[PDB]
Amino acid sequence: MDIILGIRVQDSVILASSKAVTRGISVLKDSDDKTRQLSPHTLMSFAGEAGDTVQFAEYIQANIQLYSIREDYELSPQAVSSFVRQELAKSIRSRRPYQVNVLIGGYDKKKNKPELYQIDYLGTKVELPYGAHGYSGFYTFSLLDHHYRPDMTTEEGLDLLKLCVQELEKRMPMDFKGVIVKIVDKDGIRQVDDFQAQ
Amino acid sequence: GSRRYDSRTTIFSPEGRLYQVEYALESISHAGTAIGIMASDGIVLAAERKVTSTLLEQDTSTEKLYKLNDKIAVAVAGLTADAEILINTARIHAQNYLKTYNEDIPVEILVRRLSDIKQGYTQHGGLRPFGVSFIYAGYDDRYGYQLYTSNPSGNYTGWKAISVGANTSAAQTLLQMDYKDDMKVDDAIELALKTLSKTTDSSALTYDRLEFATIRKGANDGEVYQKIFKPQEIKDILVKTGITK
Amino acid sequence: QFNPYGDNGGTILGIAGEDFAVLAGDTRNITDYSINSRYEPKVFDCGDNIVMSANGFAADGDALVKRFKNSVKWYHFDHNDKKLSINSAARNIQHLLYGKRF
Amino acid sequence: MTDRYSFSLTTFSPSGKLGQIDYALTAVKQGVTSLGIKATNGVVIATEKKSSSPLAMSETLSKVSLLTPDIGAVYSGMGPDYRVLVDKSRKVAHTSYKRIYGEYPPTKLLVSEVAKIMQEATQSGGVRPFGVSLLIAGHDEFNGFSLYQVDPSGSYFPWKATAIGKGSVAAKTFLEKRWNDELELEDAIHIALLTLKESVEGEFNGDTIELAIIGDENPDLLGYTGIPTDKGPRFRKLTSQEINDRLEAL
Amino acid sequence: GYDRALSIFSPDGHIFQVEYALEAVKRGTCAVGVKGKNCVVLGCERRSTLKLQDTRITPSKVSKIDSHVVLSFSGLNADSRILIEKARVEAQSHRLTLEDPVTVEYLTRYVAGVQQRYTQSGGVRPFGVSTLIAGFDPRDDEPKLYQTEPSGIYSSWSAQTIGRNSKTVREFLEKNYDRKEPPATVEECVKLTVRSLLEVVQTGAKNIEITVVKPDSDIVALSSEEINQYVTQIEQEKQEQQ
Amino acid sequence: GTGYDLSNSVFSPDGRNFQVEYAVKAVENGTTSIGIKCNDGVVFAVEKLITSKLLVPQKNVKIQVVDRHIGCVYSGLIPDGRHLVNRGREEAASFKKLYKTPIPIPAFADRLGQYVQAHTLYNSVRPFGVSTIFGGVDKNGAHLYMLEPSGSYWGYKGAATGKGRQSAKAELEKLVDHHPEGLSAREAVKQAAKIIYLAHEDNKEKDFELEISWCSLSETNGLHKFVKGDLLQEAIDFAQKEING
Amino acid sequence: DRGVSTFSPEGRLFQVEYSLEAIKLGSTAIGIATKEGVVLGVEKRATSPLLESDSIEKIVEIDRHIGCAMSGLTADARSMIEHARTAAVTHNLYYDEDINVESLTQSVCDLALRFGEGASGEERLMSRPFGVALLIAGHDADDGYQLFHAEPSGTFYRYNAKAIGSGSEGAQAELLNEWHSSLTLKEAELLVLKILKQVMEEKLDENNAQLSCITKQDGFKIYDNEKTAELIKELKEKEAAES
Amino acid sequence: FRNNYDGDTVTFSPTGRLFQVEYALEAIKQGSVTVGLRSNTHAVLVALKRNADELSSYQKKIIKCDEHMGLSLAGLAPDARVLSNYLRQQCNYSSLVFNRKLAVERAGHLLCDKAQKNTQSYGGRPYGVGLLIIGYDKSGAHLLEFQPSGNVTELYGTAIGARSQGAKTYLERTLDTFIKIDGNPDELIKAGVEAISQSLRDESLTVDNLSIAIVGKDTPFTIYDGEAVAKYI
Amino acid sequence: AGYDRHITIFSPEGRLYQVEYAFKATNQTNINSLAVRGKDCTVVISQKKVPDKLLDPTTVSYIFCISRTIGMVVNGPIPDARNAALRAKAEAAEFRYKYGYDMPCDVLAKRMANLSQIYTQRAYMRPLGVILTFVSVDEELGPSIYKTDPAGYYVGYKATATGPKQQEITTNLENHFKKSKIDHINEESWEKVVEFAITHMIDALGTEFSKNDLEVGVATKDKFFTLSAENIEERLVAIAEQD
Repeated sequence: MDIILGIRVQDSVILASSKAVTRGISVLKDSDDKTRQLSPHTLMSFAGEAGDTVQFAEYIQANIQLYSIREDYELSPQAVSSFVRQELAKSIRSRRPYQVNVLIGGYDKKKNKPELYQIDYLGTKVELPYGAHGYSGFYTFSLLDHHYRPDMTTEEGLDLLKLCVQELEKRMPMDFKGVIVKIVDKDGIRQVDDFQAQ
Repeated sequence: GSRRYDSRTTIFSPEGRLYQVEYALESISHAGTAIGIMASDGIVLAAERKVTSTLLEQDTSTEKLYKLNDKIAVAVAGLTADAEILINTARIHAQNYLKTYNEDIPVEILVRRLSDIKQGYTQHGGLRPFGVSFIYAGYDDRYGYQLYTSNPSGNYTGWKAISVGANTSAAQTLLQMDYKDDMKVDDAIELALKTLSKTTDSSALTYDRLEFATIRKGANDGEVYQKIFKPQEIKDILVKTGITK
Repeated sequence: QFNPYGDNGGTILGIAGEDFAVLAGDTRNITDYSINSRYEPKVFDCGDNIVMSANGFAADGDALVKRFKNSVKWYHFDHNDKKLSINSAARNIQHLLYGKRF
Repeated sequence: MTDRYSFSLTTFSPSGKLGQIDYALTAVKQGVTSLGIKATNGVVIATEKKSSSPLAMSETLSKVSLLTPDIGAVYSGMGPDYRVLVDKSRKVAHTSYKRIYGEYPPTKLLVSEVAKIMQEATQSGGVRPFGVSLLIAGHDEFNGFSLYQVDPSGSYFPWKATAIGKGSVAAKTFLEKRWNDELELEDAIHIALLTLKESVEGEFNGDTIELAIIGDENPDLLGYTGIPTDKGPRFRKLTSQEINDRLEAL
Repeated sequence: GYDRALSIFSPDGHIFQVEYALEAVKRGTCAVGVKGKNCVVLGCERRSTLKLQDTRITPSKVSKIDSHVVLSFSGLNADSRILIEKARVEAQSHRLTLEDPVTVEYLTRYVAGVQQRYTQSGGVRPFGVSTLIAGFDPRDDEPKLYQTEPSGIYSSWSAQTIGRNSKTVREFLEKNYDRKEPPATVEECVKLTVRSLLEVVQTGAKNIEITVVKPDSDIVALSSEEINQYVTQIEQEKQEQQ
Repeated sequence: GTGYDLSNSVFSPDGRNFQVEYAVKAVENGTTSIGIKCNDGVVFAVEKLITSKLLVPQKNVKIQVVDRHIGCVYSGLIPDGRHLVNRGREEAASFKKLYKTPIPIPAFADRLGQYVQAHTLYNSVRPFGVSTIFGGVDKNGAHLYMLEPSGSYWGYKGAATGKGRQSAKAELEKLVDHHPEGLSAREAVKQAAKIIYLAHEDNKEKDFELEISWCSLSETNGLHKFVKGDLLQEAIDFAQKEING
Repeated sequence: DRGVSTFSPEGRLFQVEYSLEAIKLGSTAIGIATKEGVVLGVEKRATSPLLESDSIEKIVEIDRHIGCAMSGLTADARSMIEHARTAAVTHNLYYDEDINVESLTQSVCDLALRFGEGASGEERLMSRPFGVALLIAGHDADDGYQLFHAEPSGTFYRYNAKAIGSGSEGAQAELLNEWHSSLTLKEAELLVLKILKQVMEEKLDENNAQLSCITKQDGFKIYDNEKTAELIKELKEKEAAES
Repeated sequence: FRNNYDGDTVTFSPTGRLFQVEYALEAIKQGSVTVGLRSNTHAVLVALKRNADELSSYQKKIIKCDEHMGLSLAGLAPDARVLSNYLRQQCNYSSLVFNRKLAVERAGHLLCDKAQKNTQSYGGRPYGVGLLIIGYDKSGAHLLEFQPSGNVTELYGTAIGARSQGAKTYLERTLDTFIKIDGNPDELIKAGVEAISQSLRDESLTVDNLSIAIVGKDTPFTIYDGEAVAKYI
Repeated sequence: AGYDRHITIFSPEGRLYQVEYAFKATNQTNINSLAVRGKDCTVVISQKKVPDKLLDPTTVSYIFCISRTIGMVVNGPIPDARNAALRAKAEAAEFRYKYGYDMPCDVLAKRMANLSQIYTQRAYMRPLGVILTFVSVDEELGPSIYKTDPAGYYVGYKATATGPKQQEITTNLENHFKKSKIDHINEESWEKVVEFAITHMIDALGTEFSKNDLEVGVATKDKFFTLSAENIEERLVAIAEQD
C-alpha cells in the first residue's frame, strides 16, 4: 500500500511515486522506484502489492520495444493503455488474479499533446490530468482539481504536488521516504531526483 | 510405397531454388491480370475475370480483388479457393490488433506474418503452400498510401505500379515510361485501361471482364472513404475516361 | 480424510564415532495405546558401509531406503562399482524428496 | 498412431494446374446431369437419377437434399461423395451463424465456408479430394434468391441459369437462348423439362428425375399455428405424380 | 504429423541440404561489410533493376537486434526474417534474465542454434540464407564480424562478404586492405567499400545501399550523392599512365 | 512393382494379396502341430525339433494356455506367435475384471480376428506370418478354432501345420467314421503321437521330442493338466509300436 | 532415397558407415594422455589469409578437470555442450564430486546417440548419428588420466593415444611406436606438433592450430598465442638438433 | 530388387520371414566371439572381446544386473546401453516389487515382442543384437539364448560368434560330463577356456581382452579381469 | 509414379484402380446368396459349401445378427467380412441409447457407407471391397434391403443376390414383379416363402443340397432367428411334395 501521485500539465506530464521498501515491520531501503524506462516520449509508473509489482521487469516493454526496433517508431500511450490493461484483465479469470495499480503517462508526438492514464487492478482505463491509487487519493483529489488550471506551467505544478505532500506528511501515518520527479515533454523524459532538497 | 513416391518437393531441389517456386509462377500466368497503381488521391486496383458468359451474374463482383480493412484493400492472383483461406485469416489477425492497440493496423505487419504461413508449409509439416500471389494496398498516417505485392516464395516487394498474371514484363514496361510522380484518380485509370487491352486475347476492353475497386481520400468528409464500384458504375467509367472499347 | 501422520513412534540415535559410526534404534512398534510388534528392526544397510535408518511413517522410508539401496547401485552401474562419496551420499536424497515435496 | 502420411497431393504439373483437379471433372462428365435457374419467382432445381439395376428403388436415393430450409443443393458426380458432405457441412453450418445469432448465413458466405473445407481436402496431407461438383441455390435476405456453381476447388460461381453433368456443353446453350428480366415459376419448370429430359435417353419416368422448387411456402410445413415471424421452408419438392403432371403440359 | 526426417544424409559426407543451401546465397544479392576501430560498415545491393519503391516504405536487408547491433543478411526475405525476430526475442531473453545486452558471439550461436536443430532434428528443413552478424558489446567500441553458414558454422573475419561472385570481390581487400592496420576515419571504410560494390551491381546508384553502424545508438545510411563523390576519385589516377 | 509385394493396403484380384500369400509358406516351414476335438475334451500337440545335443528337452513349450480353461499354440515364427499371446492374456484378466466370469471360446476368437484384420488395414502396420491354434473348455462344450495368418477362422474339428495338412487329414477323417462324436479322447492322445509320427518319415533328420498339453470336458471340467511320467512314454511307444523299424 | 531401416550386408546402418567421410573432412586432431597431464590439440589451418582465429573455438571445456575437442561439423559438437556439461553439473547436483571419465563417457554416449526414424517418447528426429569426432579426456580420482573418444557409431573405446582427421591413417600408424608409458608432458608437447606438421599442408603457425592441456590441479588451461608460439620455436630448435 | 523384401519393415519375404533378420543374424559374426554355458547351480560366461587397435581397449558388453544373474551379448551394441539397462531396471523392478528372481523365461518374453514391435509399427528400425542371459533360482541355472529373430529357448551351453561353430559342436559329447561335476567352479571355467582355443583359428589367447563371468548360489555375479584370469590363461 | 498399386490417386479413366479391383474381386470366394422381402417379413437364403468332415456347420455363417430386428448378408473374404460386422454391432447399440430408438435401415446403411467413403480420403488405410447387405423388418415402414457398395453408394433394393448368377435370378424375379407391380412378396406364410426363393435358386444352380449345405434365415416382425438343421431339412423335403 504505497503512495503514488502524478499530474499532467498543459504541455507535459509529471509523475511522483513514493520510494520505500517495506513489508510490515520495517523499512529496508529509502529509495525504491516502481516504474520502467520506455521510449523517451513514453513513461509508465507502477503501484500495488510490492510482490507482483517488482516481478514486472521487462514484459510489456519487451513487446513495445519489439515494435520500436522493427519500425523505429513510438506508438501513442493511448494504444499502449489498451494493451497493458488488456492483458491484466485476462488475468482475473485465470488461475492467479493479479492486483496492480498502474499509471500510464507519456507524450504523443502525433497530436502534440501529453497523455496520462489511471488504471487500477479492475482494468479501469481513464484519461485524467492527475492520478492516485488507494489511500493516496483521499488527501489529494480535494486539493488537485481545486487549484488546478489548464494554463498552469511546470513551475506552478511542482509546488502544487508538494502542497499535497504536506498533507501526506501529517494526515497519512505511512511515510513515503522521498519521491522521484520525472517530467515527459516534447523533448523527452527529464529525471529530477531533487525533492526534499529542491 | 509411402517413402518411394515421396519426392519431398519442400526441401532443397538441385535447381538452386525450390521445385514449388518456378512452377507456381506458371499458375500465376494463367491467373487474371491484376495491375495495382498508387496515385496521389488514392490507389487504383483493377483485375480481370475468368470466362465471362452471357448469363454470368455480377453482384458482389469481388473474385481476385477483396477489401480487408475499410482503409486497406487486398488483391490476389491465383486460384480463388486457395486465396479465400487467407482472406478472412488476415482479418482475424487484424481484429486481434484491434483488440490489442485499438487503432488502425499498418500493412507491413500482415505482410510478413502471412508470408510465413505458406513458407511454413515448406519449412515443416510436409505440406504444399499456395501458388497465389498477394497484392496489398493500404493507407498510413506516416508514409501515406501504401501498395505492396507478395509472391508465393515468401518475399515481398513494394511497388507503386505493379502487374501480375500474363504479360507481367510487358504490362510493367508500358507503365514504367508512362509513370508520373503526380497522378490523380482519372489519370491512373486511363493508363490502366490501355494496358489491360493488350494483356488478354479479347477484343479491346469490356466492363464485364473488368474487376475494378479503388480507394480515394474522403467522400463527404476529407478522410477514410473506400467503396467497391458496381459493374453498372464501371460502364460509366468508360464514358468519363473517353475510352469506349 | 488423508492423514500423512500416524507414526508408530520409536527413538533412534545417530552417533558419529572417531573411526566408526553407531546408528541404534528400538524395535518397538506401537499404534496409539496397543503395541503392534515388539521386535521390528528399522535399521537397514544400504551397502558400502552406509547404514540409514529412519524414524517416522513405515512405508515412507521403507519405499525409499530400500529404493535408495538400489539408487546407490545406479551410481555403480556406469561407474564400474566406484565408491560413492560418503559426504554427498545423502545429498541426492533431498532431490528424491523434492519429487514428493508436494 | 493413425494418419502417419503427412505428404500432400500431386505436386505442380507441367501444365501449370493440379492433376487431381482435371481428373475430378471426369466423374462430372460421366455423372448425372444437373441444372438450375433463378426466375426471381422461384428456383428450379432439377437433376436425373441413374438406376443401374431394375430392382433399385428411387425412393431411397435423393440427390437433392435440404441443408437448411431456405437453401437447396444438387450435385453431379459420384453418389456417396455428397452424403459425407451432408454429415459434415450441416454440423459445420450448425457451428456457423445459426448458433452465433439467429440463423444460418446466406448462401453466398455459407458455401464459401463449406467449400473452404473442400479445398482443405485438396491441401492437407493424407486426405484425398472428391470427384463431384455441387450446384447450391438458396434465398438470401437483401439479394433475394441465389445460385452458385461449386467446383471441387470450391470457387463460387454466381450464375443465373447454368447446367452441368453429362452433355453440359449442349444443355448450357439452350438456357442462354430463352432469357429475360423475370420469368414465371411455372415457365422455368417447363424449360428444365425440355432441356434435362431431352438431353438424355433411357429414363422417361419421373421417379428417376428429381425436381424441386424454392420460394413456395405451404402452411402445413411450419408445424405451428403461432405468429409467423418468418415465411417458412421455401424449399419444396414435387412428388412422383406431380412430376408427370408437368410432362403432360409439354 | 510428420515423424520422419527431411534431411538427406549423403554417403560422400557433404549433405545435399548443405550443398544447395549455399547456392541460395550464390543466387541472392551480395552483402559487403568491413570492420573498423570505433564502428563497422555494412553495404549491400539489390537485384531489381527498375526501382519504383522507396527505402523507407520497403525494408529489405535492414534489421536491428540491440541498440548498437544491426544485422544484415543475404537471401530470401522469408526464412531470414524468422531468425531475426527470434533473435530479438532472444536478445530480450538475455535482458529478461541477465539484465545485460548480449554480446555478438553468444548471439551468433542462437542464430546457428536454430539452424543446428535443422541439420540434426528431422521434420523441418534447413534454410538457404547466410547471415553476417555485426554488433557492439557493452562498453566496448571494437566491432565483430562473423560469417554464419546455414550449417551452423561461424568464424571471425575482418573484411568479409557473401553474395554473387563475392569471393572474387573479397580478394581485392586481401591485399590493399590490412587487418593489422585498420583505418581511423569512418569515411575511410566507405572508400574501400564503394570500390568493391562496383564489381557486381556496376552501374546505377539505386541498388547501392550503405549502412554504417555507429556507437551511441546511431545508424547512418549514405545517400546516392555521397556515394558518387568517391566514384570520381576512382578514375582520376587509374586512367593516368605514369 | 506389382504392388502386392510391398503395400497390403491395396486390393488383390483373387482376394488375397501376394504379401499375405508369403505368410502361408512360413506356416508350412515351421514345426508340425495338430489338435484334437472329441467328446471328452480338446487335446493339443507340440513338437520341438532337436538340432543339437545342447538343446534341453521338456523346456520350450509352444503351447500357451490362457488361465486353465483356454489353451493356445502357434507355429513357424516365434515372435509373431508370442505377440498374440500377450494380447489374449492381458484381455483375459480384463474380461474377468469387467464381467467377473471366465471367458468362453467363441468370445476369445473374436478378439483375435479383430486384432489381425486391423494390421492388414494399414500399410504402416505389419500383420503376422503365423497361424494361431487355440482351444479349451467353456460352459458349453468342446470347441476348436484355428486362426489362419490371413485372419480367417471358423469351426475346426482338427488343426494342422508344418508338414502338409493333406497328410494329416488322412488319420483325422478316419476317426470320424469310427467315432462319430470322438467318444474317448484319451486314446486320441496316443493317436496324436501317431499322426505326428506320420510326418516323421519324410522330415526325419535328427532326434525328435514330443510334448502334449490337453484339457478335458469330463476329467478336468475346466482345469488344466499335463502329460508326464507313465503317460509320457506310453503315447510315444504307441507311435513306434505299429512300425518298429 | 528411403528410410534408415535398410541395413548393410554386415548388419550396420548406412548413416553410421558413411559418417566416416565427415570425420576426415574436419580438422586433424591428435590427443595423447601421458603420465603428467593430457595433451590436447587441433588444427585450424586457414580458409583465407584474412581469417581470424581469435573468436573460433574448436576446443571446448566440459569441466575443469576434463577437456573436449571437435573435428567435424559444429552442429553435433555444441549439442553435447548442452548435454555433457549439463550431466557434469547434474552429477555435482546430486553426488557433488568429479564424475569418473570412464562413467561420464558412457553416460554421455547414452545421450550422445539418440536417433532413428521416429519415436513418441524419445526424439529420433536426428538423421546422421555423428558428423563430428569429439575428444574425451580427463583425470579420474581413482585410476588416473584417461583418453577416450566419441565415435560416429556412438560406441566408445579406451585409447592410449588417439588420432583423428584426414591424416589419421598415416598419423595413427606410426603413433604406436611414438606413445610410451614413460612419455612425459614436455616430451609430448613437441611430439604432437611434429606429427601435425606432416599432416598440415601449410606452414605451422599459431593461427593454424590450437593446443591445450588437462592438469589435475589447475585444470583445463588453453595455450595462449604467445605461449603457443613458444612451443613452435622449441620445435624448430629441436628438429635441427635431431641430426 | 532386394530391398523390396528387405528395406521395408512391413513386407513379407517369399519364405515368410524378414530379410532384416538375415542381416541381423550376420551381425553376430561381425562382433566379438562369446562363449557361455551352465552346469546345475553354477554357470560360466567366457567372452573374448577384441579391439580396433593395439593401443585400443574394448567396451564391456556384459552388464551386471544382480548377484544371482548375468548377461553376455555378442555382435554390436547400439541399443544395449539403453535396452539392456532397461532390462536391468526390470531386474530391480522385479526385486523391488515382485521380489521374484525374474527367471529368464519371463525376461525374454517381453524382449521377444519388443524387437517385433519395431517391425510391426512403422517409424523405427529393429535391434539385431544377440543376447545370452543366464539366471539362477530354486530350480538351478537357466540360460536364455536370445536371437534378433526373437528366439526364446534354454540350453546347457552355446557358442556364438565368428568361426565359433567348431567349439560349439566339439563340446556336445562332454556336455553330460560338465553338468554332473559340481563344487569346482574353477574346472567349469577352464572348460570354457578350451572352447576359446578351439574357436580361434587366427590368433592366440589374449590377457586383458578376455572377459570371464560366473554365477552361483553362494558366489555372486562378478567379472574376472586382469590378475583374476591369470590362473585361467 | 502414376500407378495405383501403392498410393491411391485419380486415374485417367475416371475410376480408381482400387475401385476396379474392389469390383473385380467379389465372388472370388465362389459362393452365392439371395435376399427377398415378404409382406410383413424378410426371407434371405445363402449357399453353403463344406467339402470336409472336420468343419463345424454351426460355425460358418454369412448371416450375422446385429440387432433383434436386423439381419445381414455378407459375401467376400472371411477375415474382412467380420470387420464390418463387429463395427456394425458396436454402432447398433450406440444409436439405440443415443437418439433413443433401435437401429433402422436408413442409418446403419448410411453410417457404414460414410465410414467406407472416408477410406477414399485416407490413402494410408485400406478400404473394404467386401459385399455388404443390410436387411431387417421395420415395424412402422416395413421390409427394406440396402446393399452397401465398396464405393459407399447405397440405394433401396427390392431384391438382391450375389455371385455371377445375380442377374440370372433377377430376370425371373423382374417378370413376376412386373405383372404384380409389387416390390416385395405379398404372400403370407413365410414357411412357403422360403421354398419360393429356393425355386429361383435351383434354376440358377441346378442341383440339390443337404440341411447343412444351405444357410437360410427368416427376419420376422420384432424378431430375427436362424433356422437350425431340423428346420432347414424340413423345408427341403416339403418342397418336393408340391412340385
